Amino acid sequence: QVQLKQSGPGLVAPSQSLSITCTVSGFSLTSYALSWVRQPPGKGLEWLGVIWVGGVTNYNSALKSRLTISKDNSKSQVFLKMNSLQSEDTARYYCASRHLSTGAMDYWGQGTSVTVSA
Amino acid sequence: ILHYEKLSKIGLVKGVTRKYKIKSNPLTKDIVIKMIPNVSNMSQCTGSVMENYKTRLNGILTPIKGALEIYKNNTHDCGVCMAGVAIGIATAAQITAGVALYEAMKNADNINKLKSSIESTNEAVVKLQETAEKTVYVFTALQDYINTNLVPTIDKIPCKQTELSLDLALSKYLSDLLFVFGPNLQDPVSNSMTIQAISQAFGGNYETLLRTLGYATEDFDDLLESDSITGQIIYVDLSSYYIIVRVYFPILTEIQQAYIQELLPVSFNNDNSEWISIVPNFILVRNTLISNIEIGFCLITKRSVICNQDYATPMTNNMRECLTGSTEKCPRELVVSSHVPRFALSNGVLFANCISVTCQCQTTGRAISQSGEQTLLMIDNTTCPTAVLGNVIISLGKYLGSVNYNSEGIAIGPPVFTDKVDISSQISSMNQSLQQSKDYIK
Amino acid sequence: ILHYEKLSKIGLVKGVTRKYKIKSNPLTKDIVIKMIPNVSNMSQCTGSVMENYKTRLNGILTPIKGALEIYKNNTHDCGVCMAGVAIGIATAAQITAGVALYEAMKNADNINKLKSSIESTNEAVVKLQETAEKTVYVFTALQDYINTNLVPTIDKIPCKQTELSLDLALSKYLSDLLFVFGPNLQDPVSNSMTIQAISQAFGGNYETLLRTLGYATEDFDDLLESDSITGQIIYVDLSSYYIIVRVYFPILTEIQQAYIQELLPVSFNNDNSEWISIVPNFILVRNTLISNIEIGFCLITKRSVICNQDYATPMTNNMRECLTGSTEKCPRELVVSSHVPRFALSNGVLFANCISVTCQCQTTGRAISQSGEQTLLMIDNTTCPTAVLGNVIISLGKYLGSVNYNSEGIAIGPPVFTDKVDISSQISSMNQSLQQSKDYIK
Amino acid sequence: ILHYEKLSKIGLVKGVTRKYKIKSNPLTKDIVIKMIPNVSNMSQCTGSVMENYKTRLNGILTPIKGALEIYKNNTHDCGVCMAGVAIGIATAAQITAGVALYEAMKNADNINKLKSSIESTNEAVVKLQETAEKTVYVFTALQDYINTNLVPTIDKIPCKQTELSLDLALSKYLSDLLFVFGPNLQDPVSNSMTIQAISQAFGGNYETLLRTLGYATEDFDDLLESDSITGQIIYVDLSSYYIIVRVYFPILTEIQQAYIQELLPVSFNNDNSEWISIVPNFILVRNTLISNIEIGFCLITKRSVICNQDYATPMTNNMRECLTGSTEKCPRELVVSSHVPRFALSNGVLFANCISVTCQCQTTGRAISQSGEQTLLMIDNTTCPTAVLGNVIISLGKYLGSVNYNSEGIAIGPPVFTDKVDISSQISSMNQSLQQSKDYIK
Amino acid sequence: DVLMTQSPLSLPVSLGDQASISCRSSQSIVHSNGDTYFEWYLQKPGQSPKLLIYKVSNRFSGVPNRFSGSGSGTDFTLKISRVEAEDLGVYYCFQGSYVPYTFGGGTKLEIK
Ligand SMILES: *[C@@H]1O[C@H](CO)[C@@H](O[C@@H]2O[C@H](CO)[C@@H](O[C@@H]3O[C@H](CO)[C@@H](O)[C@H](O)[C@H]3NC(C)=O)[C@H](O)[C@H]2NC(C)=O)[C@H](O)[C@H]1NC(C)=O
Ligand SMILES: *[C@@H]1O[C@H](CO)[C@@H](O)[C@H](O)[C@H]1NC(C)=O
Ligand SMILES: *[C@@H]1O[C@H](CO)[C@@H](O)[C@H](O)[C@H]1NC(C)=O
Ligand SMILES: *[C@@H]1O[C@H](CO)[C@@H](O)[C@H](O)[C@H]1NC(C)=O
Ligand SMILES: *[C@@H]1O[C@H](CO)[C@@H](O)[C@H](O)[C@H]1NC(C)=O
Ligand SMILES: *[C@@H]1O[C@H](CO)[C@@H](O)[C@H](O)[C@H]1NC(C)=O
Ligand SMILES: *[C@@H]1O[C@H](CO)[C@@H](O)[C@H](O)[C@H]1NC(C)=O
Ligand SMILES: *[C@@H]1O[C@H](CO)[C@@H](O)[C@H](O)[C@H]1NC(C)=O
Ligand SMILES: *[C@@H]1O[C@H](CO)[C@@H](O)[C@H](O)[C@H]1NC(C)=O
Ligand SMILES: *[C@@H]1O[C@H](CO)[C@@H](O)[C@H](O)[C@H]1NC(C)=O
Ligand SMILES: *[C@@H]1O[C@H](CO)[C@@H](O)[C@H](O)[C@H]1NC(C)=O
Ligand SMILES: *[C@@H]1O[C@H](CO)[C@@H](O)[C@H](O)[C@H]1NC(C)=O
Repeated sequence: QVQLKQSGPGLVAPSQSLSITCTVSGFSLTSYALSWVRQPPGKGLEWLGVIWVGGVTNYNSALKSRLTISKDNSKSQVFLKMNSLQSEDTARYYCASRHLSTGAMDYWGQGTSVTVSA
Repeated sequence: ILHYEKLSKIGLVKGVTRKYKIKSNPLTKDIVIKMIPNVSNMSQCTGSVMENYKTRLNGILTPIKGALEIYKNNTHDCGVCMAGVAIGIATAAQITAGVALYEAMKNADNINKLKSSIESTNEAVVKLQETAEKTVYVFTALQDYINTNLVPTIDKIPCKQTELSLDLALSKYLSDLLFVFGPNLQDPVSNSMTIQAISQAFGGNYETLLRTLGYATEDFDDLLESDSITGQIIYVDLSSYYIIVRVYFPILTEIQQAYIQELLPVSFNNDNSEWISIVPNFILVRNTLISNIEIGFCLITKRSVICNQDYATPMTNNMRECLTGSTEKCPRELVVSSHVPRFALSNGVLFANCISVTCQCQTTGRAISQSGEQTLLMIDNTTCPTAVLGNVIISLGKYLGSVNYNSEGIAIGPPVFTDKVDISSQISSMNQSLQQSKDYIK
Repeated sequence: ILHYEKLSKIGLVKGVTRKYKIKSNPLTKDIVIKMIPNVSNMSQCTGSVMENYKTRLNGILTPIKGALEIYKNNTHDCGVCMAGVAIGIATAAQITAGVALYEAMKNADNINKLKSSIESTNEAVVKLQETAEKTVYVFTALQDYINTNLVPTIDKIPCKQTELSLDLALSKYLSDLLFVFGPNLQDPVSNSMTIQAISQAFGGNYETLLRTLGYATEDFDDLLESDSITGQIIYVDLSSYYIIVRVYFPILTEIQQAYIQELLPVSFNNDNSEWISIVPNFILVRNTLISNIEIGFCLITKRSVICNQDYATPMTNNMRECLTGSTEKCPRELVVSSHVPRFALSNGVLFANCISVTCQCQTTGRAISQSGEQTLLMIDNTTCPTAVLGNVIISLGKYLGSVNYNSEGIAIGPPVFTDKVDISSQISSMNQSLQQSKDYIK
Repeated sequence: ILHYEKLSKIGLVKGVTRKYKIKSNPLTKDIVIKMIPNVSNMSQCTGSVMENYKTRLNGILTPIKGALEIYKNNTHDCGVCMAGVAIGIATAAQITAGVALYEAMKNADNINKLKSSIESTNEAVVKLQETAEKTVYVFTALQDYINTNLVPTIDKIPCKQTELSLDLALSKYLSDLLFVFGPNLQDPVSNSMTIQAISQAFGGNYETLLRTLGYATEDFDDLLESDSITGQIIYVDLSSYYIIVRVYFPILTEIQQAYIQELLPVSFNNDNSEWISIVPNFILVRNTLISNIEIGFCLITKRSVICNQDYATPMTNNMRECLTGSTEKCPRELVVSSHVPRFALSNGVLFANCISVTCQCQTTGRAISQSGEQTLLMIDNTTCPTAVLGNVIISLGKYLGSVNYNSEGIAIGPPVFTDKVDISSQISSMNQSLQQSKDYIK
Repeated sequence: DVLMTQSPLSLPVSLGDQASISCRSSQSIVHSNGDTYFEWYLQKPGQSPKLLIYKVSNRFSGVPNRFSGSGSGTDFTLKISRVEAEDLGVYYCFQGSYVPYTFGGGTKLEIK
């Protein structure tokens, strides 16, 4: 069956960089698109971006171009890279797979908690 | 500058005037057709029919890929760059089609990245999102039949009968397919193949393809029935058994200072006999030049003629002199059949051969007579407000030509025989008489 | 008065004689065809396909009603009364078919009173009748598919796959309509449309339509295959989506003192090569005249020729002369292929070209020889009871004719070339030779 | 041999050369087609549709048996022995077909001993084998639809609808069948009937028939698409409603010292106008003889032309002289349309009409100009290694002919008009001018 | 961008009653290919969101029949026939037609 694994540092000092790796299993990245969603502690879900099968990426316009997403088909891994982290960026981050048809995020990861503080 | 008044006496009643328009400026879209269905939800007892079907498909599709690979190997960038020595023999249309194939390969490469998703489609029609704005359309053959008939009844029937039914369906699909994609497809490098012919890979359902692509225009039916929508094969996959086809959607542009004129033939009387005139029934007048039109390859509409190509044809000088008022150069043929037209209506005026058909005026109650020196009679309300032609009574308008139409005669042309065998006999008779004069001269 | 004696030596062996008959005196019946199915029992999974189908069908059917409406407005009583000025341009066939359209409006009024009953039908074939005056059959397209396939499997298949299956069926049905009811139907007023073409609105099942209405005899298949059974559209409904069609059932009447004669071509030897004669194969002989027949649009049966129209065409005097005995006026063509016939049989006696094939007696074992001064040989049992022509051994009859057939020669005609391109070359050669003669005679 | 250098200047660019091969040496196999399905497992409420279907099918099949019995009665062994007096009128092909029909009766009698097993079949394809003596295959016309649709839905549907569905399917089958086996089949004795037409008795599935009967090779599909696989009906049963068909499987043998040459037409410049040459495009050259060919009846491939019969036709002397070098005898026609080709490629060498298209050299950047006295230009890499024609850039090879090609002119033939109606006008004008010359000298 | 408005913010409902959640878009979300990518997600506390209705009216696998989706144009509604204990959570309407994709405000189901 399919399951998603995240990994990350957790604690990030202000104005530094954040790296989150989501490892896929059960399906191939050549037949699925992957989306990243974050949730603030007291807010609703927020959409960050998506990377398609061919490598084209789209990002949320409000994120001030601080986001970049890359993937590795051979290792079946997708990497989320973020810079200039600040206090507002503390949230729970999920990696979800988007189906090519019907456009639905049918599978979700367990999530990684990220805290930005001194 | 046709002389309609003189043409009418030889029974050439003018018809309606139509416009001339040809296709141009095509837009392009790409579709994917998968020629093998998905049998995953019924795979337990499908037998060995699928391997044989794949063996047949590979042999059917190999020559097409072999022909496509000729132009692909020899096209580069020097902006399209070709090597003429390697190609050897080609025509202009084939070279243009090869250039178009090279241009379409750019998008074919992007489409081919979704091969895994294409292989796994389990519906007759699906849409795959290549990008947030780009979509790939996949059509699968015989998927609907399987999903609707074979899967539901897999438990009520021993699946030996299911295997037999699947085999018959595949064989029928191949039988319908072979008429188009077989050895008859000698030149796959071209864009003259209509969408209706291509749709045979999807069971002849081109309506579904066109409505899925989303083409909606006022002239849709006119473009479709004039063979103006065409497609081109750009990629063949021999492992997953699917093809990529680019579809062209042109628009209809009207040629200015051009129109097509129609003439309605009516039999006329001469020397106690009935005759018809042998002239073209459709005349293409462009600017001021008169020429022929190959109307059989076009689509005729109430007020337009739609063609996918210019079908102008030269015309002899004698026929041009005929059409401009020289009635003595217009050939005629004898009528021996009882089923020919004897009258016609034009702008409320009736042109009838009142010798072969009885004519009567209702207002006065007396018959209308035609003399032996007249070919036709022009009947209008200056002489008969309403006329009776057998079982029909019609009220007439007023003629806008010469007041003395029925008193002016004209010269008549020479008889002909248009039968195919009679043509060969007439040539021999003339040649023998030609040789007789040649010897007597010498 | 064809001279078979001389024609046989050119290789024109006479065949069977057939009668000539044409359709006449039609009877009329009215049927209703619903062009949209009833989906009440599956309304929970129809989605939105029905509205799109209705939108497409209304656009398809609007031009037909617009064209029929022209004659509806300008026809009235005053014994069928028309306004010529409002119609403007029309042929004799359109006016004749416009009278029949007005006559059928009395019956169409009674049928339209059952508008509610028509739309509530849920079977492929139903019979609606309130009195003996209104007895009409209604045929619904794709109703059998829904009742037997979609409805029974409503609960074992996803509600969406059922919707997609319905969408594909409607589009496939609609793809066949456009070939017949699309913009190709420029003139729906005519009544020359065959019943096979009309049946495309019912999925091409014209056997059901005719069996329900009436009977079948030997002449039934002759009328059907000769395109003598036609129909006319007399009413179009753009809200209930159905049409009313009047079907015409004629009878076959044979022409008195008329027959069609067939000739069997056989190659013959003249100098050192084989030749064939370029003459018509079918000759129509009425009371006394000899003329050609356009038999391409005629059903050929072993006993008669059934043409739905009179197809007689004129014939040249030279061709009429050759057929009556003047053999020297008969064009001939060289034989280059090896698949031409070499012999034929008629009334028990066979005519063979013994140079090109082996001729031999089966009674005596001695060969049959043909000299260079003979075109063909006549072989009967006064010369040899049994003949063998390779793998076949045949017994011969007696020839009714001249005893000295093989001792009398004939004079033959000039060679011809009947290729399409060769015709243009021959015309050019004669014209330039004709110009040369005029230059010297000046 | 043809003179390609002058023909290129006239505008006839040589194409590819193909081989010539014709059908020969067939093998024989026998099949049985049952034309009525088995309804034993649904007979409880089939109604009375089957009796009516049998009545219709009997009247359809009676004439075929009646025509077959003519040769059955009059053919015996005395090695095939026929009575000519009783047959009366026949052709050579009909007599050969009768011999074949007599020879097939030995296997027909053996197959007819499995009658009781034949009615008992209940599958679409059944292999019957009592012993090694009889191993025939049986195909049932409509068993698959019954078994897969009607039987499983007996309990769920009110089987009055099942009766309606069965009747409708049988009527559709008859509608599809009547196009082939109706009164159109006047002569069932011949063996020129293709297997595609025969398969209409099995719903048009000839792929199943061919796959079940045997194998497929490289020549199999070429034989199929060239209509070289045929069949003959040898037995008709009116009590069990099945027929026995013998299928012929021939091979392709290439003709030695024969090939077909193709010419690519390109327009050329004369005076201030544009012309094309009216010559045959495909030339058949046997040992040393040039002639025409009816290539519309053959199949054209990359490297061969495949026909089921020799289609050679004669050629005029003037055309032969045109093809051998005398260009003054080659007719030409005016160009009025704008869609005729302007250039072509042969052996890496470009022949273009640079008056109407912009030729220019990519190496030096200078345009290529055509004078008013040149019909065409030959472009090779001695003068321009790389040429640009609009959107294509192509590299060129070297010409193997004369170095002075572009500086030598030719003679031009006479203009022609190839329209069908123009043919009749040109005959009339020539005849009238001829008569004046006859009167002038008198 | 397409702003998604969901109301009511909180839906206090007793067991067995009918629940109706409405989500509204500032502009039409029909994609250029004719499809409408609209989804409903349910998030239980301490768990990742899960898919309920993956298109306007298409129900995901394993979802109970109690959930039914409907809507067109700019108005979409989610109907719960029989509110149960397991249905408590937060419901989000998500649009996936035009970049950037946006989530709904979230409706908190509450036991009355
Ligand atoms: C292979 O195809 C089968 C047929 O589609 C799938 O079987 C599933 O069976 C279910 C049980 O009947 C169906 O549920 C029915 O769905 C219809 C329409 O949605 C409802 O009207 C019925 O009430 C409902 N049945 C019940 C008892 O509620 C499924 O529709 C049907 N299809 C699917 C996709 O689930 C098999 O699942 C499929 N095999 C695989 C591996 O997917
Ligand atoms: C085209 O190139 C491929 C790859 O080298 C080769 O396999 C194929 O034979 C080539 N085809 C032609 C016609 O040159
Ligand atoms: C004849 O018909 C014309 C219509 O073109 C009309 O204007 C005119 O009044 C009519 N004249 C008579 C006498 O009816
Ligand atoms: C040519 O005209 C004469 C009349 O002068 C006519 O007798 C003859 O049949 C005509 N021939 C052809 C071939 O038209
Ligand atoms: C079909 O419709 C009829 C009424 O027209 C109804 O009696 C019957 O129950 C319906 N069948 C199904 C399966 O819905
Ligand atoms: C026919 O009459 C109707 C109603 O009187 C009108 O709407 C329609 O435009 C008329 N059409 C023509 C061609 O006169
Ligand atoms: C020849 O055939 C005829 C039949 O036409 C027959 O009457 C006759 O007896 C046969 N034999 C001879 C010698 O005529
Ligand atoms: C005309 O007849 C001469 C012989 O008299 C022959 O050489 C020539 O080819 C013929 N031409 C045509 C066009 O029949
Ligand atoms: C068909 O009828 C036979 C006769 O009893 C029976 O054995 C067989 O099971 C039936 N077939 C089906 C599919 O019901
Ligand atoms: C053939 O012979 C049978 C039996 O004598 C007879 O019934 C049938 O009518 C004959 N058919 C012909 C065409 O003579
Ligand atoms: C021209 O083409 C020939 C081959 O046809 C080649 O041998 C020669 O090298 C070429 N010359 C140039 C200058 O490209
Ligand atoms: C015959 O030639 C003359 C002048 O050469 C030309 O005017 C005429 O049109 C030509 N006629 C035909 C039928 O070729």
